[PDB]
Amino acid sequence: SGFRKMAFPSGKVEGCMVQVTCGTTTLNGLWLDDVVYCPRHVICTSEDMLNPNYEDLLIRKSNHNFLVQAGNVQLRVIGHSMQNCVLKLKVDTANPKTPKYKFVRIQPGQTFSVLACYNGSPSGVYQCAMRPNFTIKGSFLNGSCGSVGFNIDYDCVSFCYMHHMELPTGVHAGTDLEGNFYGPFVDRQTAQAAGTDTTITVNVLAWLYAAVINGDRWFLNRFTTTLNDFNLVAMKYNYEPLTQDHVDILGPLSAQTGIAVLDMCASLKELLQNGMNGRTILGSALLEDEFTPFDVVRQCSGVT
Amino acid sequence: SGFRKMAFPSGKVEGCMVQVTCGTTTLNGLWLDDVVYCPRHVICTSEDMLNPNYEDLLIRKSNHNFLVQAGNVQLRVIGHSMQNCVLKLKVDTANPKTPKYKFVRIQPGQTFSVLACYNGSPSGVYQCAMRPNFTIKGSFLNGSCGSVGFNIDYDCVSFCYMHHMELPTGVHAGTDLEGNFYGPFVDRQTAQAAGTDTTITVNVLAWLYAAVINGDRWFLNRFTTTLNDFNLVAMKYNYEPLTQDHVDILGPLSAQTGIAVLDMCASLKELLQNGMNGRTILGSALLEDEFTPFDVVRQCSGVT
Ligand SMILES: Cc1ccncc1NC(=O)[C@H](C)C1CCCCC1
Ligand SMILES: Cc1ccncc1NC(=O)[C@H](C)C1CCCCC1
Repeated sequence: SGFRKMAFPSGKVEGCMVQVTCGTTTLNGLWLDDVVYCPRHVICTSEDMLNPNYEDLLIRKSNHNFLVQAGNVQLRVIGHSMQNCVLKLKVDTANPKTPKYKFVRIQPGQTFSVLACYNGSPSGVYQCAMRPNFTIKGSFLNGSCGSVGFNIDYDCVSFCYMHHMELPTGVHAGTDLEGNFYGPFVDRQTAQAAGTDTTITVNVLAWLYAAVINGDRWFLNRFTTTLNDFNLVAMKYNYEPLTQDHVDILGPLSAQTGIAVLDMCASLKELLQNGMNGRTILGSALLEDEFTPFDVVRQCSGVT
Repeated sequence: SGFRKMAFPSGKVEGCMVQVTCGTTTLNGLWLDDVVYCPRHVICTSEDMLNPNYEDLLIRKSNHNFLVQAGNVQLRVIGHSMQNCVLKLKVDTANPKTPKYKFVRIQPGQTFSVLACYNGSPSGVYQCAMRPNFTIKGSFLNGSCGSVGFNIDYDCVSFCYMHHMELPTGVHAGTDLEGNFYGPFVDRQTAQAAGTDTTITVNVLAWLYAAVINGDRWFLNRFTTTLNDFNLVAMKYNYEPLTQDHVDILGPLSAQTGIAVLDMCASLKELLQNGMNGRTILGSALLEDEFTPFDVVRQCSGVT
């Protein structure tokens, strides 16, 4: 028992991190097979950053201008291409530490682990959610660009995020591994509106189930609700409307605990309307939304 | 910017995890050089667990009774010995993935990362603090015994914890890597008093500094306090008394932000006396104590 904000073991991803330098800029790259992936803004300088013309900036670069170093060793670049907001540097050596991997585009509300890196070296790992507004609330300083987000299913790493930018509000934006930004963001130093965010309702319910499984049950009440009634409350409190698909995903947790999903919704309604009254749930004094129902099941069953 | 509960990259520790089986019991072991370390209770059965006579139980075991498997490969055990609550199984092969490492006994209030494992396979990584009462609030199910806690300083892994037991209260207990329990705990299935715990004051102050560095400053006030006055408040609220040694450790954060440590203490006093008023600090609705001043500096500077 006990419930923690757990990240995936980062070892398989640590073996893929490299440092990429182009001119004056250094950031992180992801070396999988014979390709190194990194944010395309590695080719910019300070003057370029307001509205870079990436196609033109890249035309001034040759394979030998991209310095790729995997700690002790220098990689030989034999090709370069830009795909959306990422550069793909073909190298002459396949990464001997390439794990089984996939590139996936995650949905908002899904979670993943980030391995924060500086100069191609890993500094730490943390779990986070892709906000409904397509931002992430990470921990990234200048130089962390190119750090990646991922999930692991047995021996397969699904890479879902590459870090590109910090918005002026201090929230983070990035792309899938094909270089497509999550959200409306563009890789330029401009103020950019992140949409209105919402709380991930299905994740809060999943975390309430993890709380009951682990002994925190003070919030369970004698009430029930309907999806319609609950969604009026979700509306008032900027929570995502709950759907039958969300109820269906919560099925295993509802079955294991014997607490009907709409009964848990009535606990959540009361917590939204009355607050925690100075109490905590799983060490938190707020309603946590960074655990998906899959995360709760995985953690509560000890999946490796 | 942004501040997260970050764990160390777990790769160097993943390469050391093995599965140890003795009879009917399977748990995790730590393979460093030619020795595998695991909790001594791997030699117990269900009948033994109320008050095992470990010396007698171990005498019924031979090297060939300890089955050690590092995924695809079986290790040959050529020696066994019990040191405090750990067993040390000498194997004929040095772990080729042995990182530079140290065994350290951490102080209460210090933090570390745990790589939770089942059957020698890593499931996840999380950061936690050793409570002032020598327990940890982890996430461990049956089979996670032998999972370890550690810190990393550049290329050196300092192992500080091995998981042994879940107390009847759902909190966790374990040993240093010489098998000495942190706290009063004994490896037997009995109800055991964990002392009165307290909040790690120096860590809360460090986290208030991380909050100011990252833009959350609403809690700063026009007041100051003294160590004496602050400690009367710390007393009332079950916080550790602050000492000049704690003020000294906060020096770098005080210098970087320009907020005198006693001025931050006066912010903390007001938060203790008035609560958060429904507001948050770094995404938390409570005063966080799982970040040491060293953690804050490391995270806010991007150390690898
Ligand atoms: C500073 C920082 C901190 C954390 N994460 C990222 C960054 N870097 C930036 O967001 C650049 C300013 C941006 C990058 C995209 C192109 C325009 C320039
Ligand atoms: C169940 C569980 C969950 C999480 N962590 C550990 C455990 N296992 C135990 O604490 C045993 C009961 C204990 C181990 C010490 C010797 C007496 C028996």
